[PDB]
Amino acid sequence: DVNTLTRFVMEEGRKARGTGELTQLLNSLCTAVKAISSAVRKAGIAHLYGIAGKKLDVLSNDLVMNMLKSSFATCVLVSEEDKHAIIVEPEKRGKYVVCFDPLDGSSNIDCLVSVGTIFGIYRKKSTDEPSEKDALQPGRNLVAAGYALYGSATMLVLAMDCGVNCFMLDPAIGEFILVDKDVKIKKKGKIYSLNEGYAKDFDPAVTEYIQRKKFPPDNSAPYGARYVGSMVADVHRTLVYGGIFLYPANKKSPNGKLRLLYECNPMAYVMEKAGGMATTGKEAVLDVIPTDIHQRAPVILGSPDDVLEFLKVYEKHS
Amino acid sequence: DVNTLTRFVMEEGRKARGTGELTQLLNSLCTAVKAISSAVRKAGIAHLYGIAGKLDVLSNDLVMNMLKSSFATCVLVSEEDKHAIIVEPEKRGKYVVCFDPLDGSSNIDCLVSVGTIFGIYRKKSTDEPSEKDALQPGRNLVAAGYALYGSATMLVLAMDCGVNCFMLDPAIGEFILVDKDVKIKKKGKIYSLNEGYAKDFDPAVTEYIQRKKFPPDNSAPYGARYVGSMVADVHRTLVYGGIFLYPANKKSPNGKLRLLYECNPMAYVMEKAGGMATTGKEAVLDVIPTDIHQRAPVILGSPDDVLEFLKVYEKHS
Amino acid sequence: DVNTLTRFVMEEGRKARGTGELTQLLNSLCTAVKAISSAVRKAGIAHLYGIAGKLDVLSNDLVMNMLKSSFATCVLVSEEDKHAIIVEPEKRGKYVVCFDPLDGSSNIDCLVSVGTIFGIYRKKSTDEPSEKDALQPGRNLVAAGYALYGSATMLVLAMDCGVNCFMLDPAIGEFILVDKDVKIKKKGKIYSLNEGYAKDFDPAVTEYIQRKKFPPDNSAPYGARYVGSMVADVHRTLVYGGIFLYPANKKSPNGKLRLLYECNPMAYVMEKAGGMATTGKEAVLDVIPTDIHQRAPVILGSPDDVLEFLKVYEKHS
Amino acid sequence: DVNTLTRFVMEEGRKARGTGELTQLLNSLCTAVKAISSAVRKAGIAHLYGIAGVKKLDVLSNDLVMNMLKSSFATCVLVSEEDKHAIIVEPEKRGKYVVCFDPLDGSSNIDCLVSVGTIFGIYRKKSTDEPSEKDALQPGRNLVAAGYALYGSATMLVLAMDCGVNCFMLDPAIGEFILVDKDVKIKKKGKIYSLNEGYAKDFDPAVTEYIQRKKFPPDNSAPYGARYVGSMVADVHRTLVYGGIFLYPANKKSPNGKLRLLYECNPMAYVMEKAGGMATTGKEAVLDVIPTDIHQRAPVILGSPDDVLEFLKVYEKHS
Ligand SMILES: COCCc1sc(S(=O)(=O)NC(=O)Nc2cc(Br)cc(NC(N)=O)n2)cc1C
Ligand SMILES: COCCc1sc(S(=O)(=O)NC(=O)Nc2cc(Br)cc(NC(N)=O)n2)cc1C
Ligand SMILES: COCCc1sc(S(=O)(=O)NC(=O)Nc2cc(Br)cc(NC(N)=O)n2)cc1C
Ligand SMILES: COCCc1sc(S(=O)(=O)NC(=O)Nc2cc(Br)cc(NC(N)=O)n2)cc1C
Repeated sequence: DVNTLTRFVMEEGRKARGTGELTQLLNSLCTAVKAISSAVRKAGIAHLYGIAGKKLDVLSNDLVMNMLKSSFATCVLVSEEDKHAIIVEPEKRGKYVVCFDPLDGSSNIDCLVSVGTIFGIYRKKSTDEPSEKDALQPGRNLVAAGYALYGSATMLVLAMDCGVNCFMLDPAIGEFILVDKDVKIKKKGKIYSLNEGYAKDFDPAVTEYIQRKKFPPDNSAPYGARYVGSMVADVHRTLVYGGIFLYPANKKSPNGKLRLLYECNPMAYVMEKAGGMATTGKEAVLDVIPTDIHQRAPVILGSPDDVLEFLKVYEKHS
Repeated sequence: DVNTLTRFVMEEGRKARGTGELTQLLNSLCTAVKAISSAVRKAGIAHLYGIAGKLDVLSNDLVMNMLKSSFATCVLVSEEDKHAIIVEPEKRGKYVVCFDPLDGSSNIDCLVSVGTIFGIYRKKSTDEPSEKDALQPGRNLVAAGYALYGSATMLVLAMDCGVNCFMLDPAIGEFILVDKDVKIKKKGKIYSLNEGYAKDFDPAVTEYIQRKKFPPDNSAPYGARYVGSMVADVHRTLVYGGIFLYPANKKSPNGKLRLLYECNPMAYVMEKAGGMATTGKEAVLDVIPTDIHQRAPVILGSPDDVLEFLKVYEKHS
Repeated sequence: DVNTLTRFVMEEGRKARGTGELTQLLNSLCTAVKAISSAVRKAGIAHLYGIAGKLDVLSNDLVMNMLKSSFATCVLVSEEDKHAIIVEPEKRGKYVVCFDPLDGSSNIDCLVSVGTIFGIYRKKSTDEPSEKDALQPGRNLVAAGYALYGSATMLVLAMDCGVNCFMLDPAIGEFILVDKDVKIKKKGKIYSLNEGYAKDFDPAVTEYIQRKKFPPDNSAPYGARYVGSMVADVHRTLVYGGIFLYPANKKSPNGKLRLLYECNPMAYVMEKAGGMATTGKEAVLDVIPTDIHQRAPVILGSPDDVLEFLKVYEKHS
Repeated sequence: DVNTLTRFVMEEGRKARGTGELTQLLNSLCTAVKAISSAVRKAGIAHLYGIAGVKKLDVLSNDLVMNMLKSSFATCVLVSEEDKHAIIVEPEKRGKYVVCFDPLDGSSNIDCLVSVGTIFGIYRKKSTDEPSEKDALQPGRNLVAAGYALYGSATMLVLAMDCGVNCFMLDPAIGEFILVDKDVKIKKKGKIYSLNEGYAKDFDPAVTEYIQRKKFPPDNSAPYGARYVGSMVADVHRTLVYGGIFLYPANKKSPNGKLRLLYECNPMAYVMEKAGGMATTGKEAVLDVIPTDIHQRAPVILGSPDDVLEFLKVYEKHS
């Protein structure tokens, strides 16, 4: 039977017999993603170039913010684009806290590289007046998370307790079609992904691990290398093909570069629901308790055999 | 004034006072590229999954049929076809087209950027058309370019008048001129290659990449990017500057990329943009091919970066 | 605040504290409507004409499959099917849907506006659904409406809460709420019927039309419009006011339009918008059908106009 | 073999050995029609209604056609339904052609989503004097090309030239007009008549009798059907496809009709004649009227030749 994102979420909600707020939230986010996809693919660019005589990251943030505010399902919104948490006005408050990066990778969008939207959804835990503190939950508390990848096609990957499911946007009809059900990552991959241009700054553990991938001590084939430079594209390839993605700490950047709340945690959650792993080196990404909504974290994620091998090398230098 | 691909090509053809065959060819290829973009973005995928109860093959069929029906071509070389295609006599025109209809599609399962690459020659011999008419050096190209199906769809077209970039507006199905007479940066800050083959690299490549990560002059190290899809990696090189490398390795002792419909079209765009493209021993555009699917090593990009690599290459004889 | 069809229906369903079946039904229909619109605007026609080397049947297949797979329906009545379709047991829900998947398609050769019409009932039986579950008067309708594939695509949905109009934004494939709680004008200035059959008219219809062209009180004559596509003519009546007629005559004592999936949904829309819909003898919604494909005369639109017609009909006993 | 509008126009142009100006004109107009279609179908309307937290369609359509024609370098004088005076193209952008157009015909009722359309007629400038409004005052017989785009259930472009009438369907998935009906001809006699019968009190007596003959034929044959969309492009395209007759005739209140000669009547009369139909004012061929004002009106009766001839017989009976 054909299935769509909306119909899929509704069916899961009916099984759980929830109130419907989470379904309204996801439907609103789905509408925002279709509008971002349309803008990213440059619909209407002819009018900007004068056929008849707002930047993408700003527009993307406005779409997600406005669709989430008007869903009546959220109370606190944390965005990569905003210094402070946004508190939904009282008449529109619902029960969820949403952390998101509305257009990840957009710094290099001038070269038409894949870009994406990342989101993580938490339940507000206290009855206190909503505030920035409500977003300071460990990733283990996520109720749902995922990403939209605007690549050669647009796909939404949605992770929940029931697993990870992948939906392809059919732009002819504006519907997300379920195309990959209950996806699991390979136990061990053949690709490693990181910015090797910064090798002079590498932690000694990262240097040794990468050397073993290129010069295996036994007779296995060296791994292939890929680094798009857009987190959503690199993580999605890691999910589909297996392997390992690294944005690790070094001494210049002792906490890494990627943001914990709206980059690392949603991707770590997708990975764990697909049977993968996600570590800071010292602990699971999902176990870090944040103290700042924009705090950074190191991240190494992907196939479990590859992540465990990195942790072996990391321990060796600890 | 706004400009479109069709109107741009027509105006250039009128200036040159040609017969119109090349304009008909390019218009036909433009139509194929829009149809490929629609399929790559998965229009109609709901019907395949039962709402009412392969991509590289379709892409090849689109380009082949639109080029045959243009009446402008006589010999067609495709990555997808083992032999050159000889256009039937009643549809024959004067141009030879070499193309890769969906480059990078081996990894399309992860939604990586993919693209279409093409190079167009005037048939040079007066012999009956045959595979030999496609064996010209890239220096003989009349036009070349690529369509990138990335976050948006863009067509990059290089001719004697330079390199011009057109964005497909999917609301109206028109390629809009957005970047005119493009030139590559003299020196970039990104290097692009699959370092997974480090064990197989020749010493010149090894030393060069070492210089990018550990500069002797205490300058900042280069960043690394490698999409694994040639059109995406080359387009970033064009837009941002830098260097792209696919050297020979043990699996690929003559290189991996195809000379006729990957290396030559990209080298032509690079040189018309003021960049460089070398095999290490000679300019890519100067290689005389003997086989339509033959491979070549390639290093291309900003001139100062390619010149620095050639300096290291000279050092190792 | 912006609103969409899906979010609007979900909010109304949550207010009503229903089980969710009707919302799933409407979402599935909305997907079918978007797929029908795409085909009607001829997306992909280049492939039918050979770029790489039925419509009413497809429309019926889209509606049937999306409704079957919604798990919300048990009996489906379509203009396209001689007998009611009984949903297989594991996919059964509690609702009966009567629909015309592509009304007006006989003249789609001239690109006239076409549409989809639907009416939704709760089933009457407590087990063993059958065609009898579709033989309900229109008064039993829970929801009804139509999609108009006109210059743009619009979905009009009528429920107890009133009538709401949603424009399909094809750039994002979303139905946007653009007209809330619509009410028809009390009196219009347009009448709509096929005057080519004037020879067969009931004397009452003859007199009423004469009053529109030669008003007795020196008011302005009405304008005439007749698209010949019921959804287009009824939507114009809703938006502008006025009156639409497909009346009974001696050759066709029960009219031409079908009661279950043309007259009843349009009459329900009209009544929820403050209009009227009559057969001449009784309200359309009060007719108890005995056959799923039975015909009915229909006169609908602005209340002052329908009441003026009924006054003339009364005079002719 | 598949054919597109661009490939069709180029091929006809190559045969004629022209300079390419008309092809550039038609391609620019084709781009304009695609952008009008996108706007008419409401692409982007979600932004107007606040999805992220601006100009009327007839104004936008005029701006699109005007800007694309000016930038084609193929035109010198432009007449639009929307502008009181002819637009004279600035000297560095001038070409040899005169274009008359209605950028969005029928938009008065676009609130109810009725079919709308774009109508155009193309003339060669005839005099060697500085271009002016007078260059647009040519009879329709001087037309080089004319046609219309119908934004109906699908978008179709009908293009008439010396070689006949050809119909192209816009495939919105790829933004290309695909040739779907070649060298179209209208039926010799139809079964549908089309006019606003609500104004019957004001009819000319000849029109009253003709419509009387359609509903109550003297030989007891079957009556004609009636259709009137109220959008000229929709009603005329139906007349072309199904045959029959379309009337917007003169009366005493409107002795010159209501439709505009230069950018409604003449282009449609030209399409009809190239398809083997007829188009008359009652007194003369529409294409033979020599205009004196760019916005002058003309009565028009057009369609299947046998139906128009029967109208003319009734019209002659009433002198
Ligand atoms: C960790 O959560 C994952 C699972 C969940 S729970 C929710 S929900 O939004 O909280 N509840 C919800 O949609 N309920 C719903 C919707 C409709 Br329509 C009908 C009925 N019927 C009834 N209640 O009898 N119920 C969504 C998802 C995906
Ligand atoms: C290496 O070439 C780069 C430049 C060229 S040359 C050609 S072409 O196809 O050979 N000639 C061509 O389009 N002619 C053309 C087209 C049109 Br419309 C009108 C007229 N007018 C006339 N002939 O008076 N001529 C295309 C391009 C881009
Ligand atoms: C004349 O129509 C009356 C209006 C109605 S009633 C229905 S419905 O489908 O029967 N019920 C329904 O959607 N319930 C729903 C949906 C979601 Br999400 C969450 C919850 N929560 C919970 N149950 O706690 N409930 C749809 C419409 C438009
Ligand atoms: C009024 O119907 C007459 C038919 C006509 S004439 C024109 S045109 O624009 O005047 N000439 C034109 O397109 N020439 C053209 C274009 C291209 Br490409 C190549 C060559 N070749 C060459 N010149 O050798 N020529 C268009 C149409 C449809």
